[PDB]
Amino acid sequence: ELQPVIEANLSLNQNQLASNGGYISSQLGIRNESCETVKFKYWLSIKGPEGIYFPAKAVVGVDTAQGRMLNVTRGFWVPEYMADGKYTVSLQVVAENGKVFKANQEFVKGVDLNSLPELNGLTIDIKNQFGINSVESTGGFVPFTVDLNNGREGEANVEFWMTAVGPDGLIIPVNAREKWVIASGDTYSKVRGINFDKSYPAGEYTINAQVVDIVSGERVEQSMTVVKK
Amino acid sequence: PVIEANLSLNQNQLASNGGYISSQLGIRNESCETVKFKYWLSIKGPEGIYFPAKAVVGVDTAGRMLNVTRGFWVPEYMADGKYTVSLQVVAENGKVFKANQEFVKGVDLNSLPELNGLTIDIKNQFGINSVESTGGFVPFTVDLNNGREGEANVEFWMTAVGPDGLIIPVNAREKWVIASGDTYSKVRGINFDKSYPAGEYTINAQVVDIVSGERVEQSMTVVKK
Repeated sequence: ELQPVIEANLSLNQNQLASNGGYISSQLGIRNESCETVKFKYWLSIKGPEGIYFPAKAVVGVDTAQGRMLNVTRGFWVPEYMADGKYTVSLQVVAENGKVFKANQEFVKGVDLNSLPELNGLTIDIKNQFGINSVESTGGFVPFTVDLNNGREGEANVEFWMTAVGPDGLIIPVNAREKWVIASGDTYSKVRGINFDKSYPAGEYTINAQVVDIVSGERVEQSMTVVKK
Repeated sequence: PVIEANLSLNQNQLASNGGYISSQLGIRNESCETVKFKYWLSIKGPEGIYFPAKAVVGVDTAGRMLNVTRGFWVPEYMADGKYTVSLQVVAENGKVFKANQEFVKGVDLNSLPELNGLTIDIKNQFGINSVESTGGFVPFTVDLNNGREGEANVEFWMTAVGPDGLIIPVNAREKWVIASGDTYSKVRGINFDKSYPAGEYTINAQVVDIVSGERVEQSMTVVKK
């Protein structure tokens, strides 16, 4: 009916685990509503803190069919030893013609679902300022806000930096490593952008910010996706 | 070509308390035409670490050669393990050039990754660094040698982290019991279907000691043309 070849969707039965982990049941929906049938491969994977990536469901090839609808329930355990923090579950589909379709859902382990990432009282609030998820192939610019609020009774000493982790193994500097001293009660604020020059390769860029407490050595990250068309 | 990139480090091995590394950057334009590009210096480390060492700079050979010295501190609090320093260049026409050097922190330079006596030896079996755009298959060897006195209990898995945010399962999570003195060995490959997008895939193996909770990683690159 002149529609997209594939529509993927994903829901999780639950999305906040305690520190000792637990089980999450995923519902996977893949529909082929377009006029013609389609072949694709799909799978389910998870991205986590500290460079964690793990599979939840193996690659399966589908000829749909002989339109058609696909509904799968797939559960997975998240063991206690996996790092506490934010996780993304991603149902991923690649069509025969190379088109990629993804449906993502987030869950958290050991932290509150809506709480800011933090280093023991120092909260780290880093955002895509205007919610700009992609830029034209001819180039675009995306600003990020950075607000660190020190809720400790003592001053905080952190090191901060940002990169854009992209196609072709590119790791583009976004913010050089800086050291900040943040008095108790104060908030360190800045805005920092990245120009995606037209020459940069098309694909997905992970804008990655990292903050380290220089005293404790504790490190926390905030990742944000921008696609260059 | 149009661009040649070269990178060297004055030091390869850091103790856990960190240290300072000086790098020599070389970018050469042998091409018959002058060339316009941007370059920078970045580091990939363990546990999701990425950090910059030299900001984006626009350059127009107006060809000729560029030589730069660039040092950087690696403080004590950065995770021990294996780091990759990468001089990267993107020319005006979108062509990408990279020169890489490895360094280590708190571990021997030529040491297998390990979990306290249990060594993890994971390799691209036949040294196949790329596959055609019409598709190819790459097998990997997996050898876990338990040097400990007691048995080891681990969970193991692999994915391929690729373009377009793809995270393709390569080996499902499985749990192994490895007696003292024994080696667990397998071979596991990944098919890069024709339909998968062109670009860089990181084949990523992770192994967790179920008892200690300690996790270690081995990454290997395959490029789909």
